[PDB]
Amino acid sequence: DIHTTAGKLADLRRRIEEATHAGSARAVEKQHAKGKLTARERIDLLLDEGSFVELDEFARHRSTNFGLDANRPYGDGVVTGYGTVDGRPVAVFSQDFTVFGGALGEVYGQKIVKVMDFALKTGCPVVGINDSGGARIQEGVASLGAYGEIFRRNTHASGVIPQISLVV
Amino acid sequence: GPCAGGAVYSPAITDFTVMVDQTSHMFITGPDVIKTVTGEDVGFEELGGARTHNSTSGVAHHMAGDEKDAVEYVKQLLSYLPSNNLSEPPAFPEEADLAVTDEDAELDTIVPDSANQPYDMHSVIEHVLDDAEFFETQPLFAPNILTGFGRVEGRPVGIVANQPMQFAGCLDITASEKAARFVRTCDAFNVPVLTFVDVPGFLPGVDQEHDGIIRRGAKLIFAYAEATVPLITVITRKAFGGAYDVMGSKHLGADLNLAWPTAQIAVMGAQGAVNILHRRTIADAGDDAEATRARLIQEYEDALLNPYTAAERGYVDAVIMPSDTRRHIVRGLRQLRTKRESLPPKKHGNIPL
Amino acid sequence: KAARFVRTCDAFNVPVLTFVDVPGFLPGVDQEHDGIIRRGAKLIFAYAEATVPLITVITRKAFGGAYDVMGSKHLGADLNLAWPTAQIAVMGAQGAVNILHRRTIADAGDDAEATRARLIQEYEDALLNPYTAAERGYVDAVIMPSDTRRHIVRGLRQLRTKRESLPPKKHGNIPL
Amino acid sequence: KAARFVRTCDAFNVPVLTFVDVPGFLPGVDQEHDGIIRRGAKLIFAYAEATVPLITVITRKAFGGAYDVMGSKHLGADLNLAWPTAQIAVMGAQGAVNILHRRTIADAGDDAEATRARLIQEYEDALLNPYTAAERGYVDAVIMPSDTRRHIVRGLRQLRTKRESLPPKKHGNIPL
Repeated sequence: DIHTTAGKLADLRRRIEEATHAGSARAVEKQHAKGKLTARERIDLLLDEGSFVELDEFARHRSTNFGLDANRPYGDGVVTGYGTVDGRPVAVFSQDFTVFGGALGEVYGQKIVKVMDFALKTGCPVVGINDSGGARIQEGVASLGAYGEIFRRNTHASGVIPQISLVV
Repeated sequence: GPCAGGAVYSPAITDFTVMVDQTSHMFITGPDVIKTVTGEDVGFEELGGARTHNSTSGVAHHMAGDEKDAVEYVKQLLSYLPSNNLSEPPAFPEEADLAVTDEDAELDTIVPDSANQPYDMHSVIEHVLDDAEFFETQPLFAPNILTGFGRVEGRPVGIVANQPMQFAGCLDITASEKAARFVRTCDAFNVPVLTFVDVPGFLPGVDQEHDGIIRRGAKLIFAYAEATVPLITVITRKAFGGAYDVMGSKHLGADLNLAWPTAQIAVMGAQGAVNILHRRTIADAGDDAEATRARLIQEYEDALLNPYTAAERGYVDAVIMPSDTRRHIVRGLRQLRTKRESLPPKKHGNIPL
Repeated sequence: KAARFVRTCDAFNVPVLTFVDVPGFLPGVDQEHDGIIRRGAKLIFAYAEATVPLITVITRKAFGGAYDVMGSKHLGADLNLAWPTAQIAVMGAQGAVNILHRRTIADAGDDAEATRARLIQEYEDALLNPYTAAERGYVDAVIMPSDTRRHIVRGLRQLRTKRESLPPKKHGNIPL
Repeated sequence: KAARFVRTCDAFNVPVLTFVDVPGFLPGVDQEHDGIIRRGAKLIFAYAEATVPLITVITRKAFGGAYDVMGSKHLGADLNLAWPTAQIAVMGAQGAVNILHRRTIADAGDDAEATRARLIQEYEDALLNPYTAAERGYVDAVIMPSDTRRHIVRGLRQLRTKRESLPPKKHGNIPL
């Protein structure tokens, strides 16, 4: 059912699958064709096995500009969370090119800010895996605000916690 | 033994007070003066015995059957705390096995289908703590909320959790002050705080307003917003209105906020919401005034009484399987234990009193 | 009511002047049950916590713990003044004699009463004043009621440069 | 040039006023090959790092990254003002619709062009202004140009007591 506890657990299992496969099957094919890996495969390579804990997995954008609200994929274009590398704490975000071409949006941006605040708060390195066609134009200035908030954090965290940019 | 007159204020300022049933008594004014002044007849025991101060006044944190037990209780209390605020609580590190066990699995079915049916929150708490050991404080006071200590991978943690079995787990004046002082205690002594949420809202009542729930209930939010120790919160089921903000919400500074599929995070109940949202709509067509109301209600709850709207905003960091709660707390505390945060410089705050 | 106010003044650097004429705490089962033990303790905490200048003037009564609570020097008050009419003692005359002279009153049961009436009179004339407190320095001076403004003005002039600090901590754990 | 100036002002406690009218970054293979990515970053770093009062006024053009770079609120600017003539948007109308309406324009190929022309017109009339930014609070106010001096004078009076700190570090690692 759905009004039952067991039903709610099954419903979540379904959302996980959808969230874990936000980009279409062909988009992933195109990505692999180019000789690139997916956002998640990249995290799997970097982090110690099973140490990854995803954040905002079910985040969705709040825009209605240019019918963009027709598609609100879970995660909103970027995979974020924490784990460990060689047993040491690391915060990470990985942009998903298969979703809206990886265009940075408001919620997409806040997800990154969250991973950055977590890293400054706990004192661990931040590894950013970049792969984005640019700003998500449909969102206008909201896209600009998100970038600015990231730049500010980059600056404040400068020389505090290591920041490594992986541009693939 | 006795603690009378102004002497009572010393233990009151201390962090924990443990009494022995029928041996100890605390009161500012004794029976004799109370009678020759108010004409009331009250005995020591009723006036301020161990049971009275552990379940009514809220001044004692434990009532023991004898002195040996009382001593054992303080030794325990001392084992979860550092020697001073300069260091982290004493720890005997031991890696945990994160493979999902049969006990972990029990959490997937602990929440009944009916939203009104209760379950024992003690079970949830024990399933995440080392050896399922939960050292409870103030058990007899404001039973609607649970406070106490435990260990996660050998490291002490404090717990704050609504108890569905008592007064439906509502928040009220007593539960607010009980938990508020406990939270500040853990924070002051560097003890991480884990909070589990299942709160329908605040206990309705003229008495709660007149007794000052406005300023008294505020102490709990202040406690949480002030805390700089790791804060991990798990919403198992209900989280409505202000009570949601109050129960270790991310908005107050909580570091990690998790919710079960069974969580219902919303401004208010479906009925009350539609009566306001669809007043005019429902008003139209007196003919069938009510099945449409019933329809709006069913629709409202199916759309908003879950944790997903909150998850879309990042209010909760993740919606998880109940069986994976122990996993999330273990791994969260590993990364959150290096948390460093400071408040604005001040001599001290001005928490409502 | 007072604890919060004192804490507000302290936090914002406002000196605190306190006037004392307190018989004790209100008797009643309801006060005990409603947590007088943990809620009245808030006032002593606020005063012991304060670092702003503190000047206290005892105009009349100051008995038992109430005396400690109302900005006594023991809590950290800087200047403590008492008028000639101040009565600083552990408890009322009748209560005290009934305990200290229990046997004396017992003996000579015949006309037991004007015997205690005398003890009470003698006790109040000997202890119900601010002079024993002044002997220990609990009050810095017993002053003429008319010289109160003068003392406060001159005290604040000196005390305004007061620099004190508590032990390092994230914050205190005031009873709630 | 500006990055060094901003850092100099901040280091010696001088408030910084910035007036914006930037179309974007100068296009050219040279700029890229010469490291505009790491060098243009210095200006954003200087602004994000400053703790002195920062007041910004957008008189006209503010597009894309350049908008973020010119003392934007997202970087920490305290007070952000915009004139009615301001144009705060991700990119120019032409390039935007060329991406947002690539299919709409394609369809009805016959007479494809006054369709994109209509869209361009609609796009600039709805977005190329400072009101979307104002709705989000990215600018604290859209003001009459004549009231700029008044806003800066009153802003500085309040902002001059600004106190803000950065995370402890030996120093930052600004791109060189």
